[PDB]
Amino acid sequence: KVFGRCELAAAMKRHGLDNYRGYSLGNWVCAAKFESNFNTQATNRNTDGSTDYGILQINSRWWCNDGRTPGSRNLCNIPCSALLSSDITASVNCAKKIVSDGNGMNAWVAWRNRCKGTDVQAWIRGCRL
Ligand SMILES: [Cl-]
Ligand SMILES: [Cl-]
Ligand SMILES: [Cl-]
Ligand SMILES: [Cl-]
Ligand code: NA
Ligand code: NA
Ligand code: NA
Repeated sequence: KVFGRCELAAAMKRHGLDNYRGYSLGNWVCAAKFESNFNTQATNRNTDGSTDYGILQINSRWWCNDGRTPGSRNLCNIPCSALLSSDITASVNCAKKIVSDGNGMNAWVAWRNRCKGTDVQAWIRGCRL
């Protein structure tokens, strides 16, 4: 599913991401924009041989099982394909674990490079939330 901007904002808010670990909704929308372009089916191979999955490009090195990432873990206890669903529940649940791991949203390099410190509220402009 390719979410619209406000559509994703609403779903993330319903799933409890607004101000989760102190990160406002616009931070999460911004991350998803630059990770996946709001496309739940997005997959991208990483240079270490792991793969990133879904709306928030969650990696198979630590977080989900894809059966092809040697030496990796599955800390969200989920097949990586479950992170590609139209329903973002599994991605959100997993993202909550990731953002709690110590470095906050810096876990998403694209967040650090493209969202961090910017006017992230712009990502929820106009949305009826
Ligand atoms: Cl957009
Ligand atoms: Cl915001
Ligand atoms: Cl694996
Ligand atoms: Cl933090
Ligand atoms: Na990534
Ligand atoms: Na894994
Ligand atoms: Na999907």
